[PDB]
Amino acid sequence: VDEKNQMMTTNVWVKQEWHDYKLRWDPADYENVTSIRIPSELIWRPDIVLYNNADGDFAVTHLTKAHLFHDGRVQWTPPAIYKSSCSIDVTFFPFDQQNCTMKFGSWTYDKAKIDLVNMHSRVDQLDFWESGEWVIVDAVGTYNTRKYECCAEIYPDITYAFVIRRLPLFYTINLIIPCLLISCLTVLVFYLPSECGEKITLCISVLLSLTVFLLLITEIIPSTSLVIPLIGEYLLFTMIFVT
Amino acid sequence: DTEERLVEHLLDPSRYNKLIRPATNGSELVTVQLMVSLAQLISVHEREQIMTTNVWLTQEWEDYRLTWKPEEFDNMKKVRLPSKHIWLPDVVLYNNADGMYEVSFYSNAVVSYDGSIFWLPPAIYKSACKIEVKHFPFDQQNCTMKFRSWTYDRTEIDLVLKSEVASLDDFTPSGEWDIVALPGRRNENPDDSTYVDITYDFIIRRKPLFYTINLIIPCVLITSLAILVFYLPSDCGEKMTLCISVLLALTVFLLLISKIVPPT
Amino acid sequence: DTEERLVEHLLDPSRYNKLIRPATNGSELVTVQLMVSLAQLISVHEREQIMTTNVWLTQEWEDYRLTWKPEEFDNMKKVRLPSKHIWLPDVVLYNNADGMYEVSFYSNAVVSYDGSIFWLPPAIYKSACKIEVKHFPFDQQNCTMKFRSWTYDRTEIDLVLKSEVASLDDFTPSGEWDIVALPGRRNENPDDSTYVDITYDFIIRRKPLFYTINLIIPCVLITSLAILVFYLPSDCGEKMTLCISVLLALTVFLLLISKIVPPT
Amino acid sequence: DTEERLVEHLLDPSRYNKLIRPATNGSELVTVQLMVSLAQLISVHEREQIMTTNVWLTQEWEDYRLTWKPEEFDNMKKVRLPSKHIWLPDVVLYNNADGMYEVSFYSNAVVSYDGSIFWLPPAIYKSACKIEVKHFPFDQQNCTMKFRSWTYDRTEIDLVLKSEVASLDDFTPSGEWDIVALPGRRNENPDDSTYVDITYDFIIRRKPLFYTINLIIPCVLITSLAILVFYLPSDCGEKMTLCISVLLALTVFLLLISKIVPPT
Ligand SMILES: c1cnc2cc3c(cc2n1)[C@@H]1CNC[C@H]3C1
Ligand SMILES: *[C@@H]1O[C@H](CO)[C@@H](O)[C@H](O)[C@H]1NC(C)=O
Repeated sequence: VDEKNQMMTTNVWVKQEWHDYKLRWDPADYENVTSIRIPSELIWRPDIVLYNNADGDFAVTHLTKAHLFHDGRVQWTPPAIYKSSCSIDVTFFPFDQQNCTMKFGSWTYDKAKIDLVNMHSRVDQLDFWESGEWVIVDAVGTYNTRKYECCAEIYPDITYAFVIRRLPLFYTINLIIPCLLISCLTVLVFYLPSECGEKITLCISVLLSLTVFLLLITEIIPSTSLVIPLIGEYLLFTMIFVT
Repeated sequence: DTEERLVEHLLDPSRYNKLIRPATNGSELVTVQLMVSLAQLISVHEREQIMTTNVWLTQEWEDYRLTWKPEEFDNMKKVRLPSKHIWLPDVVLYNNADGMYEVSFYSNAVVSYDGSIFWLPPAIYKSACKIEVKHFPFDQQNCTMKFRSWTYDRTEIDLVLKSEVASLDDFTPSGEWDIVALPGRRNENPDDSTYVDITYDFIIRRKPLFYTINLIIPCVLITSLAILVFYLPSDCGEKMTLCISVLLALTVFLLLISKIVPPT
Repeated sequence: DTEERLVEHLLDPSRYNKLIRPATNGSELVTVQLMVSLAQLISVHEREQIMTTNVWLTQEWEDYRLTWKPEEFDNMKKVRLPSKHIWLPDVVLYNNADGMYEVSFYSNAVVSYDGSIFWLPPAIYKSACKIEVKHFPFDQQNCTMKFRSWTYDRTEIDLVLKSEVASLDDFTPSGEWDIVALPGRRNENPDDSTYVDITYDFIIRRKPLFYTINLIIPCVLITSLAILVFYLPSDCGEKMTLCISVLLALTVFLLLISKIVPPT
Repeated sequence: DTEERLVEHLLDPSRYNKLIRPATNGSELVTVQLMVSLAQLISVHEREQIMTTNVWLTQEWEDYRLTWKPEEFDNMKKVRLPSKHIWLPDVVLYNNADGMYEVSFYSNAVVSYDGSIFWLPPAIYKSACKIEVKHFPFDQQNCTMKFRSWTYDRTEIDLVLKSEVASLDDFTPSGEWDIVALPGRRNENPDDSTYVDITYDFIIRRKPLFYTINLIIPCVLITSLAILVFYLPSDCGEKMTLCISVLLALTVFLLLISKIVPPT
């Protein structure tokens, strides 16, 4: 989950299954076989395009072999990487909770010729590999139709929503502990007596250390302009009161 | 089944050689009406001057050896042909970084009974646009996109704009950069006689909050201590620390503003 | 000369077919015996938790419709075949970062006259592995490497091991990281009964000299001056310089061990 | 015209199956002679231990079923052929970092009427070599190159050298790294007997001026101020500034010298 470029790259296993009508036979006549496995360049397959792409394949491209049943029900699970684009809101930087989406749909057939029906409303996580930094709260998929600008038919699509939190202990122990720890040194220089000759050493060192912490926290957040992060407003008000 | 007999009839490789162009009547032009439609501006990259966009490029033209009588095939008006199996004029970018010239997907194409072909593939495109840097961070950039044909010229194909603006109703907010206008022009050259292209001009503007809060405010707070070492009496023995540290914080801020902007 | 006659006899498409598998006598399985052989640890990158290796994987199975008598063909026990025009099992990585699943080259397969087929391609692989960091940098990592089948499962093929370590014969030594042990296990799920995998584990010890010289010696030489501001007398006016310089040097070392180690 | 009749005669795919090897009497060998001609040494990268070079390697071998009777084809001694359609002996790298194994152009091969085939493709290669750094920056580095066959072995093809020192008169000079000596020799394993390779050694030397000027002179000019602090009087109030700033400049130089050298 890349916050400077606002991207999300996942490794996912797309499961599709459908019917046809010419790929059917009688199992009693061909020595009692039921199911075969033919490679997936030789049949029809539908065209499923991620609409939300940013530096993405825009379709599956590994082409795993397909399972065809006697009755014409075929099924197909090709794996893919996908590089989706989402919008990052960051106000509570220490304990964030983001919402990043995906939008699958068919490219050039409409609702009176092809039709998506979502199967299970969860995203199936029976072999998630535990990434450590982020945990999935929720992962749902909502069915949608939309009418576009070109053509007068309507088009179905399925929008997946991913609600993920950040486990916050690493940025707690490495960023707001030294910032909040040198932030209690700002009010101290008035206690120091003025014939020591050591006051403006302390004011210059506190001002330059908060300036280094603000110019290092401008790396990790994206450069948006709808919000400001709540740590950056505190660092700006502390720099105002130090000067 | 009748769709199968039509798709077998239309792409007979004895009948249909896809390397020729559909000229009739003693070398008329074919007219490729294109119009482009944005999806999202992904990123404007100031340091290497690359604008990455994601765009849909609707091209439609006229063919003449892909027709049928619709009574003979039980009232089809409109079929789908696997794209790149038919003829297509190569319409690409021309100001390109990284050498990806053609489109990214090669989807299906929708053939009527007229011979009119419709086509809409997507692309991600990386154009190389020239950054105005004077009023940073309040500036107003202007980036270009130039679509030319790739292998043909002006006596053979003929690009025609469809509508004067690029479309924008299938787009999401780009956040940091907002749009002002998107005109599109057809340039022919009067002198060359073999040169048509369609150039769009994205005119964008930076939302100036974030670079103000993280750059202009600590620069103003550091340069407000420029005039202050004269008001400080000399017997403390601390003038040198204040003016030396003001000059060092000022030169570190000059090098950071030197590493954001491009080196033009 | 006769080897061309043998390749013409075996891969005839009337006699041989590619898309089916050697299963007769009422759905027998086949046994794919696989074992890997290491070449070099290229890199362990802690910052994105990834590991790049260079693995030959050696597969043997038994394909029954590739046989001849060698007296007809000049006492040949052994030929080469192109690796696309036979059957393959499909064995890939399962926990792969960046999507590149299968092997690199498809090198040639050595086919005997029993039908027993020996085959080894080269591959590079970028596996993901959970970095255990508490004793940094004297640590001992544990990086997994899984292998499953891709299209088939346990009621059609059956993976089995050869020997219980990976072969370390062509392992050139690496420099930074040093191996300790490489066990190999076969796992199987008893609630599903349609699942095999063969997983290798690599248990790696880091040579500790480099990060000691750059990070442990200046950290102990800076934290040995923490309790020394008190013995300094108050007349000289130098307590603030020593204690402020110790606090800023410890914050700079805390941000360097922030930027190296993974952000779990 | 007659050359065109000859090239249709020679590469006829009923006559000439590509992926067998040219031998006639009960498995006799073929001899592949090779030598290496350098073009330039581009870079030696010390952070990741990788040498990038430009090298044309010349291979010549001897086929038998590329023969014509040259007074039938109107006194032709020497044709060119494209090298995707004849046999190749596979000669690759073997210590290769970043995983490109074949050559980069696949140029034409010159075929004489005897069958002796001359071939010279160009390549760039990213070889891996082990940088030793004790006498930095005056050292004498050593980087090797293995050429090994890829799908064959010692009882099938046999790599013979031609010149003990590889060719160096097409060399552009390299700026930093001058070349001292460059031999090459044949290795063969006395207990394995399925192993031939030809290894070249490159013995390169730094030119030491630029690293002396930038990292020995400011290092010595900083570290001569270690002994200075005892010659201050104590009453000035300026001891701790000098010795604290000397310690922080020294640890900055230790980290930058440790960013140049490898983490071996
Ligand atoms: C025919 C050919 N291409 C199309 C592309 C698209 C649509 C309709 C098309 N109809 C909209 C629906 N899906 C992708 C875009 C938009
Ligand atoms: C250079 O390295 C090779 C490989 O270890 C070795 O055979 C050779 O003796 C070395 N020569 C010198 C001069 O270091």
